[PDB]
Amino acid sequence: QQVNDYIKAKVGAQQATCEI
Amino acid sequence: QLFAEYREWHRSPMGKYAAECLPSLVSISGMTAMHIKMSPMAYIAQAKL
Amino acid sequence: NHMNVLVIVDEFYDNKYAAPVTDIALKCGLPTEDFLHPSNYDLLRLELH
Amino acid sequence: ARRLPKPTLQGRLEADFPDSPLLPKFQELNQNNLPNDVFREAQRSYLVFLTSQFCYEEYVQRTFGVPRRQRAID
Amino acid sequence: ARRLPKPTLQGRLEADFPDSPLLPKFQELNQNNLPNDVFREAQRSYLVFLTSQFCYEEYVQRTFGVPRRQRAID
Repeated sequence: QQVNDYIKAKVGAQQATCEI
Repeated sequence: QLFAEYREWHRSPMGKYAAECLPSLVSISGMTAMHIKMSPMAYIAQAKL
Repeated sequence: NHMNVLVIVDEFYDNKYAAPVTDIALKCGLPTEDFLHPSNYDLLRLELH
Repeated sequence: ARRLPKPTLQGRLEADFPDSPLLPKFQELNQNNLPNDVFREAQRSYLVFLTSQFCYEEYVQRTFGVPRRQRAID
Repeated sequence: ARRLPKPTLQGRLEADFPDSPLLPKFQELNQNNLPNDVFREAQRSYLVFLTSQFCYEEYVQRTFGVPRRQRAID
């Protein structure tokens, strides 16, 4: 859970949404 | 009984890069650079640099 | 309390578990390409002058 | 509330060379409600103090003038 | 299952050097119907173990002896 939380914290948890 | 190439840290492409590159400063830099994992923390630490 | 620097060096790292880092070093570590990113909002919102 | 550990410093120096003239200025210290080990370290400190004082004297007396005007005739 | 081949190792050193020490310690090897070379190779291994032990003790007495102050009076 801690690494999952750190990942969700250091990224983001019309605008033209783009996939990758 | 001694070496499973699939279940191993250093697989065959890194052995090819070792056997094919010229010994230089830049090759040492590359072989350090290819020891980075495919972890999401590695993606984060690569995005920051 | 006393002018003995040696024990002062000893009585800080006495199997020191928690190693908290200051905000200033964590600021100057990362470069400018991610400092303005909204992930770094807590470092940004106390950089006001 | 402590210091560095004591160094190795093997042997007793005054036992092997008791003939040096620093011994009569060494032999006055004594243990008084004091064990042998702390008195031994105090003896080591007094010995290195007396040897430093003695080499300071032997430096000062030889560097008043390293030549002299009196040595011209001989 | 097996091991390396044994090296050349020609000569019977305790016979060719009887004036050497530690030959008292070497002789007490039981031969409970042991054949004529496996006893010889056990003897070889015991000989190198004994000279290794002897040179280890001569090294440890050569490093215990730093030039002392007690021999400095000579």
